[PDB]
Amino acid sequence: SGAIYVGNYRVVNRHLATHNDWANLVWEDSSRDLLVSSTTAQGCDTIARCDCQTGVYYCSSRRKHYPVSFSKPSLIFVEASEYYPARYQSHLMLAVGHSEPGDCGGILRCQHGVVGIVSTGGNGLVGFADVRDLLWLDE
Ligand SMILES: NC(=O)[C@H]1CCCN(C(=O)Cc2ccc(F)c(F)c2Br)C1
Ligand SMILES: [Zn+2]
Repeated sequence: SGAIYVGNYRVVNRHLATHNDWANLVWEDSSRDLLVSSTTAQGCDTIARCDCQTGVYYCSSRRKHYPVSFSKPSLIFVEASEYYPARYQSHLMLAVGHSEPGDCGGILRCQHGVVGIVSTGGNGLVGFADVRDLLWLDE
């Protein structure tokens, strides 16, 4: 689990969004596994607007942060799960690192701010949903 709180927005994995997230919906995209809802309190996070390919992410299954080298946001095949049919997920960045079910929502950050959140994993890989192109989160 996990979320990004920026301005008056909360960014979460679409498959983990709550009844409250859907009742306060701003935008969602099933092909990206993202959902953004509105908040009454001002957020704690700031968003990176960069092309970094290295960063540090939080891994809840190890209660630890790990450094990673990750690919540019791209279209990647994701096998069927109880949350989605087999499909191509867009704006996804892969890296070698630990992840297991429960790790979605962990934040990836570079020196410029928040880059994205854990969205996929397995086999010694971890996938992050990029949020750097969502310029409206800042305004
Ligand atoms: N973005 C998706 O389609 C997600 C939806 C939930 C299910 N997805 C997973 O990847 C679950 C998973 C499996 C094995 C792992 F080792 C792991 F870390 C994770 Br997270 C795809
Ligand atoms: Zn950066």
